[PDB]
Amino acid sequence: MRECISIHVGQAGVQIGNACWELYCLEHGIQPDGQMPDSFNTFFSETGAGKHVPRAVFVDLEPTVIDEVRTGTYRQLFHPEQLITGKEDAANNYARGHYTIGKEIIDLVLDRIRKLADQCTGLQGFLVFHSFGGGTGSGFTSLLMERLSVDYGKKSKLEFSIYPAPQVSTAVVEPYNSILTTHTTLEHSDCAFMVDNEAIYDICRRNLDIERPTYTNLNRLISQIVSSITASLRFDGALNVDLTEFQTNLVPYPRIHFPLATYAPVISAEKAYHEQLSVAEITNACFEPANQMVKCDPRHGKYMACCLLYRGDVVPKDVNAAIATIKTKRSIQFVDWCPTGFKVGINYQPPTVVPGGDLAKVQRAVCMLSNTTAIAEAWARLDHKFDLMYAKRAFVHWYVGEGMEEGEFSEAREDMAALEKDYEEVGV
Amino acid sequence: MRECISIHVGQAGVQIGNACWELYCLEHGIQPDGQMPDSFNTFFSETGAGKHVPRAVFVDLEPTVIDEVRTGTYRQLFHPEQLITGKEDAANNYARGHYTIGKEIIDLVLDRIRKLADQCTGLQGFLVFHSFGGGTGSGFTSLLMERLSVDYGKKSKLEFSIYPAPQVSTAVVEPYNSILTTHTTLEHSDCAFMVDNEAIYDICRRNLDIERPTYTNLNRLISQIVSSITASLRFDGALNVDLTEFQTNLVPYPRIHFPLATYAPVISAEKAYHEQLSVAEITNACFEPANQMVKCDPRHGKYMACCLLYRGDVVPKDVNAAIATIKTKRSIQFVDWCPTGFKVGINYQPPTVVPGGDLAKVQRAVCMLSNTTAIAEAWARLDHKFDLMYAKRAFVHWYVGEGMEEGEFSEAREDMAALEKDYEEVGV
Amino acid sequence: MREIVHIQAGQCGNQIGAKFWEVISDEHGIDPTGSYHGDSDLQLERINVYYNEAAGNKYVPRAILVDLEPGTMDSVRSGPFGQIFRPDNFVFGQSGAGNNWAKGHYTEGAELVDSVLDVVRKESESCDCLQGFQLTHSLGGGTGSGMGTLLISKIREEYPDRIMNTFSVVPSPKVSDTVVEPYNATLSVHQLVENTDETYCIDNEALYDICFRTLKLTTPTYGDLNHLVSATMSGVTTCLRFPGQLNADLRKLAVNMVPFPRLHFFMPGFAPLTSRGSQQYRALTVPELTQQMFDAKNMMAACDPRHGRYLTVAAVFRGRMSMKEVDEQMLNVQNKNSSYFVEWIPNNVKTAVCDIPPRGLKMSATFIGNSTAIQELFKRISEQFTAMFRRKAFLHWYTGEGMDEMEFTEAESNMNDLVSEYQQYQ
Amino acid sequence: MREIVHIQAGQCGNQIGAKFWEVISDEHGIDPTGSYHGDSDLQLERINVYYNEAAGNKYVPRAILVDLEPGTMDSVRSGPFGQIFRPDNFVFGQSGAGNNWAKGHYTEGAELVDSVLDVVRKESESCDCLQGFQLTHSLGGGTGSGMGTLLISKIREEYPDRIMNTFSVVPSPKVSDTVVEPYNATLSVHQLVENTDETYCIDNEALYDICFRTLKLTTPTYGDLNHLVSATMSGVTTCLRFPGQLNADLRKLAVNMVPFPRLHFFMPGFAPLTSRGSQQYRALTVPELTQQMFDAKNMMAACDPRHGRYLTVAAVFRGRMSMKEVDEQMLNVQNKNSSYFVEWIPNNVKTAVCDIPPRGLKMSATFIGNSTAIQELFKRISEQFTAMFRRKAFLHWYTGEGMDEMEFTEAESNMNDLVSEYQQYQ
Ligand SMILES: Nc1nc2c(ncn2[C@@H]2O[C@H](COP(=O)(O)CP(=O)(O)OP(=O)(O)O)[C@@H](O)[C@H]2O)c(=O)[nH]1
Ligand SMILES: Nc1nc2c(ncn2[C@@H]2O[C@H](COP(=O)(O)CP(=O)(O)OP(=O)(O)O)[C@@H](O)[C@H]2O)c(=O)[nH]1
Ligand SMILES: Nc1nc2c(ncn2[C@@H]2O[C@H](COP(=O)(O)OP(=O)(O)OP(=O)(O)O)[C@@H](O)[C@H]2O)c(=O)[nH]1
Ligand SMILES: Nc1nc2c(ncn2[C@@H]2O[C@H](COP(=O)(O)OP(=O)(O)OP(=O)(O)O)[C@@H](O)[C@H]2O)c(=O)[nH]1
Ligand SMILES: [Mg+2]
Ligand SMILES: [Mg+2]
Ligand SMILES: [Mg+2]
Ligand SMILES: [Mg+2]
Repeated sequence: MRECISIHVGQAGVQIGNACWELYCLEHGIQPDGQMPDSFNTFFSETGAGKHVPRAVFVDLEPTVIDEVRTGTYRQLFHPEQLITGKEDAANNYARGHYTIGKEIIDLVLDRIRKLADQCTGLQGFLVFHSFGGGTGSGFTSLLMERLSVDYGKKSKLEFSIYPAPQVSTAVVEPYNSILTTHTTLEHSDCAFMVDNEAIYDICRRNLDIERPTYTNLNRLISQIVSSITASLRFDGALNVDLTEFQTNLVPYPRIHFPLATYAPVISAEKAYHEQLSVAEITNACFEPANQMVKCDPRHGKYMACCLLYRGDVVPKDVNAAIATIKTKRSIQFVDWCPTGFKVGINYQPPTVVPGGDLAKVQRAVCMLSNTTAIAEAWARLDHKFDLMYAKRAFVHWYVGEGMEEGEFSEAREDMAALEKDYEEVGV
Repeated sequence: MRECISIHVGQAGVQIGNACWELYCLEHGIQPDGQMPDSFNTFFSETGAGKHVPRAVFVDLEPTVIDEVRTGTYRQLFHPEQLITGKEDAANNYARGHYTIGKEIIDLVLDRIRKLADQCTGLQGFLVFHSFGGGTGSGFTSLLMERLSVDYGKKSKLEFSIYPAPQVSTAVVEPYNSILTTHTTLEHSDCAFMVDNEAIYDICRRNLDIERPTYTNLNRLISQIVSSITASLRFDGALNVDLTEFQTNLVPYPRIHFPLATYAPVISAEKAYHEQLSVAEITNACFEPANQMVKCDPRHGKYMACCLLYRGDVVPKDVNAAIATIKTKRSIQFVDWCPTGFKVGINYQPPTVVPGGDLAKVQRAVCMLSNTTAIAEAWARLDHKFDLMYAKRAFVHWYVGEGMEEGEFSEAREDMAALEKDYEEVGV
Repeated sequence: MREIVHIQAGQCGNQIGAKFWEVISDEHGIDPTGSYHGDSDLQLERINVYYNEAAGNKYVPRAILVDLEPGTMDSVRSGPFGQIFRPDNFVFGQSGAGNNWAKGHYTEGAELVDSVLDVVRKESESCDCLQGFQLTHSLGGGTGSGMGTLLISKIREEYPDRIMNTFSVVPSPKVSDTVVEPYNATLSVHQLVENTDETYCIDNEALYDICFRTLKLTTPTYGDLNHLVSATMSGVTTCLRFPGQLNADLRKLAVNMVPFPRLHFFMPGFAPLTSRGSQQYRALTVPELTQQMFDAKNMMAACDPRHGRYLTVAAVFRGRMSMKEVDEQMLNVQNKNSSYFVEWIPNNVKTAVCDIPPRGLKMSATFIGNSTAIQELFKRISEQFTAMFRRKAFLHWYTGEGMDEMEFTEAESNMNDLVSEYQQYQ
Repeated sequence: MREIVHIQAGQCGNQIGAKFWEVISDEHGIDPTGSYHGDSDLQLERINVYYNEAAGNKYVPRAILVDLEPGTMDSVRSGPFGQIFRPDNFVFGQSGAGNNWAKGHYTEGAELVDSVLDVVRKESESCDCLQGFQLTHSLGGGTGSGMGTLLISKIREEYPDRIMNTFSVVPSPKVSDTVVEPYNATLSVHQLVENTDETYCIDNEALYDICFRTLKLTTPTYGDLNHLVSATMSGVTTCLRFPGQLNADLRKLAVNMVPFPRLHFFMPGFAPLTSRGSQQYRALTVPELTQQMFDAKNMMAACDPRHGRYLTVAAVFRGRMSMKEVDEQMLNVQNKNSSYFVEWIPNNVKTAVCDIPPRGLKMSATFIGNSTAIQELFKRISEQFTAMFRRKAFLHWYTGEGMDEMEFTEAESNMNDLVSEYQQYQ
């Protein structure tokens, strides 16, 4: 019945997806060969005897990242036809992703997706993993999203996106790609969860006591959030949340579909012994700016809706108490047009932890998804960055070379301006 | 009772036939010496103790291909008098096949056939294996077909023919031979199953993961189709199909007797483990253009009748479901004058696999035989090819040398034009 | 079944024939005594195509050796493999032809020819179903050209329905060995036009180029050159001698490669060809073979294929090969080099594959091309003839042998016509 | 997938190429015979980027070696690793260019070039998806400069959509090796401006400084200098050859580092670089590498980065490293040295990381900077050209090779324009 199809696009998407699939396997007791020595069906198809296969498609315009998957630990988990590889990359160029390189591979991926979807009898929708900055993650994803919207439309679309940081950006052209993908994103995807690597790094250093976090550390954390989102479908709790339900609760207007997530508790092995990590505590920690996945100040914004997804040894009464306490905190403000700003999910299964992971095993955890006007600040800085570069037409020629027109850039900018303005208007 | 006589003509015919007979032997547990350590009687005569002999005649104008059979693994399976060999070939010349060389050997082969037929008490008809391009496969077969039609007539005639490709043609004069044989083919044979090597190659590379398929790989696949066709006679299933029945269902008008076949699933050993190859799945795969045995676009044509022959662990209800699903697919269109376009056969015996073959062992398989207007496209390209060459009278002198007249060529062309027009008219 | 009769005429022809025989005996496991010492039953299965079986488990070439001079015969008999030939199949004169086509065709050769005819009739009678004849010779001298032509005419008269193949070593432009070469070539080419079904145009200059540039060979001898020719010869008839996946004999090749009666002059080619040093730095694969074969600098005729178009090309592959791979490679070459192939004959390529590779190699290829560039060879010759004939230079000798000027006029006209026809179909 | 074609032109270029090949073979576990004797499967996974696979488990560089003189070729063939190269990929003339750009570009080089073109076409055909070309040479002589430029022009004409990379050893100010160097450089630079997508400006003087000051090396030989260059070369394409955490190939680098078409002249750098003595008294950590790389005295171009601004800089890290640490270090450098980075391109730094470190080292780094200080190199050259050209000194030789004065005028103008453009964007 209830099944979710995962699409992993570009390097970032692939690597997050690897982590996710490692976690899922451990959660459901599926070995790396697909064997298990029922709810897992939401993520896996079952074929013959002693096999389960992820309902996932992995896509990259290069072979390198996917080739690791083929060689590696989980080579037997995925069948070869679900791992799609081109020959040349998008080379950090949106145009190459959306047009020049993407138009060669999109049909193939669509066909495979259709095949996958035909095997599922109760399609909930799609989880799309990518980045806004890369040529593939932007250009290819926008194309793919359009096609999916056309073919399916009413089936839900969710994207988990690595947003570019204010300070710590790894690539030069990021603002252009980000702006371009946003335009199509707004048109198509139904809710989009932004995340920032810088914030994750801060969290890992401050809360987990890790001097030097690598990408593997971020990815693991990110996967946890996804698990919290999908645990309501993969397990049977006391009080549950479906994806459609989530959408209904968390998105007040069609355009305003960017809720930023956060997780609690993120703690070390030792630092867990001393702390009495109660429901109240974790809830309180959720609404603190320092534990956010996107860099911004909520104190300077207003909340429009928050969804709290609890998991493990949690009882409703104490959650209610926590919520009440949060209500009475003047520094956490909700917009006046939504007096009741909470959707609450409680699931029985404690968060499972990956062997060799940075996170300690806890009885309780929470994933908060909140829509807040403060996210507009990120867009403002990104827009500013875009505007500087465009003032000199820096790098623009490359995009033009691959068939992009200058007018598109301007259009995209306009679209983002309009979006920011919309956000402004709802907070009044 | 129920018996089928196989005639294998020219190189192609011989080599396909070898594969077929290898497969049959394995299917019925007959060793390469004719011994077995009942239904097999449909393909084999039984003589004395510890012997079974194929109801087959092998014909070639050269000794080379047949001589391999004589020397080789199955030398004891066939008696020498059923392997007929001339001294000089038709040398890719229709005239030599039909007249100059063919007129010397045709009587002999007919006599042998008559002897063979006299030993069978419930003759179903003939399976004729050849190519359209070779001098023997064309010229000889046309002659043979005429004679068979005269002698027997009402007994069914089936031909399995290697049609020439659009792009990948091995010989230069193919269009001439093809055009010439078509004329007699239309007159005589009752249903003719075209196949294209290029399509087979594509399938082997894409679906079987074989970099470099040789003819032995094609032949094996081809044999499978034949097995599916004749399994309804060689085994006792739940719901069955005879050759006359097939003819009745699949051929709506006397001239329109060219149904193109296809098989499902064609998969690797490894790629079978992950896929849950259900009845629905295989059925769906049947109606996809990429798995076709002839290069053409069915999406641009209309179906007039399809026959689905299932084999192995299959139950009627799910077949019906599959058919229903297929009905509701707008991209698969059937002509309005045939609302009910399905003949369905279900046989209990799973497809057997040849040791050292490219195909994996499966619980279920299907052979679809469909009559579709899109086949007319092949004829159009072939006609075009013919017309270019004939514009310059290129190679024509050779044919004339062996007693062919120029007027024959024109007549043949006219006949094909008429056929194409007929096909056009039935699709309106 | 399907017996071939071999004829060698004049010195060069004889020499090439010797080489041919040597290679083929090795291939079929036949030693210098005529005894089979091979391993594979496939080596003996079709032994009768080229060998007659003599008493006491021996094999003898179905070969006739012809020369107007006896020295050549002696040289052959004293060679390695000399003793394999039937003594009664050596037909020699005493005089020689003195580079005079007329002596070879009308006079000395005429006197000689009846013996040869008698021999070859017997050889035909012996064989159960003779598919045809292969004549190895040159066009530039007197014997191979004049006598050879005469012999061919006689043969065709008695066997008009049999296949007539010649391997003709043609006069190159730069390396002119003789002074009357133009005359001899012109006269012989004319006769070949009417009486051969397929003519393999082999050129010494091209061979030298192959040896120098491609094999990097320090000192080529005629033997080395001859070896190449022998290989090519072996290639064409591999389908008659061995099993295969797709089989094409002499007739099948002709029918696919000759669209118009007169256009039967092939530029043959062979591949692979490497040095000792460049053996290690190469891929033994079909794509590489294909690449080699279609290159202009790998043609054994001194004509630029890029100066014309291919009317038809036949490729004959030997070794264990995937048919699909072979087909891909041939389609690719025609698509990429569209401009070198006549556009009104779709699929200009014929393919044949024999499972048995030549000795020492796992894969090998033989090329036969009918290219409109062959006109260059004829044109040059015509020009040279004109240059001589305009001043009646050296005519007297020919006339002293009974020849008339009018024949020369005719031949020249004929050749011109042929040239024109090639050009127009380009 | 993603095959690169290597070209070496003139003596210096060839020498550098040899070094490059030596390092890369070692890296991929390839011995002097072409056989793989490595341990890791990662060494062979992407072997096809630089090597063709030959028969019998051997590997051969996709390298073309070009020179107007044969001696260099011999020297290469006799070197350690000389035997790995394909013999047919050596394309040499007999005359030489005599430090004359015109001889290399118009005359001797012209005659040579077709062979080279033919070779490289074949090399392209062989590769399934060629990403582009890498040419190693110098601007100061005749062959590498004139012939090299000519070759590049030809290549770009046939592969206009492929990536064109040059590693160009440029004439230094003080260490002037020749008299006509200004002319040759000027002429070649002009051509490079229009036909290369990225040009790595390597300077001998800077190399010497590195060797003397940083390595403390008693006696540098050209080999030692070449080694540095080789390392740098290896660094750029590490992402094509190995897995990583963040991967960037030749195209990705260009797109991030070239904001305007003409501004594609990089100052490359490498780190770490220590003596034998100073090896013990150091921290093997990312902060130290970063510190080293950004220093002015670690640049392989004789230009002061403190005399200009960085437009863009790409850093390529090799070894097991924390991404966060890498990011911190790059942000710190841009914040602290704000004045050395153009303020209208936020985040002037691009980062790439490959998990596989070079041999002997646990961590390594390669730097590519697009600095406005490169104008100094052009300006000096321009000045020198003017000084020569004003008195028409040495012009006659060039004109004797068919060159006209107007070309010189054009080139000089072009270079001036380029200089101006750099200055203005500073
Ligand atoms: N490719 C080869 N060409 C040869 C060989 N021997 C000779 N020739 C060439 O053939 C020409 C000489 O031909 P011949 O000796 O055969 C003339 P022939 O004896 O047939 O008649 P006469 O005029 O009576 O000598 C000339 O072009 C030689 O350069 C050979 O072994 N290989
Ligand atoms: N960094 C290096 N620079 C070199 C090396 N060899 C030469 N050079 C420098 O390059 C210049 C000499 O260049 P070349 O011998 O390559 C001139 P080329 O043979 O290309 O043309 P000709 O004028 O025909 O000799 C000069 O500045 C040398 O000091 C080397 O191994 N490494
Ligand atoms: N969280 C996280 N972010 C990553 C990871 N790898 C790359 N990124 C981020 O993704 C962005 C770069 O995009 P990539 O995914 O590498 O690029 P791509 O999708 O492969 O696109 P092209 O390589 O340009 O074809 C930057 O913002 C990186 O910081 C990862 O493993 N985890
Ligand atoms: N599918 C398949 N096709 C073949 C095979 N062998 C040959 N062909 C095809 O058959 C055609 C050539 O005809 P042949 O059968 O070789 O010729 P023939 O019947 O022997 O006629 P002649 O040799 O001319 O007397 C071409 O279209 C080949 O691609 C085979 O083993 N399998
Ligand atoms: Mg990428
Ligand atoms: Mg045949
Ligand atoms: Mg002689
Ligand atoms: Mg030099």
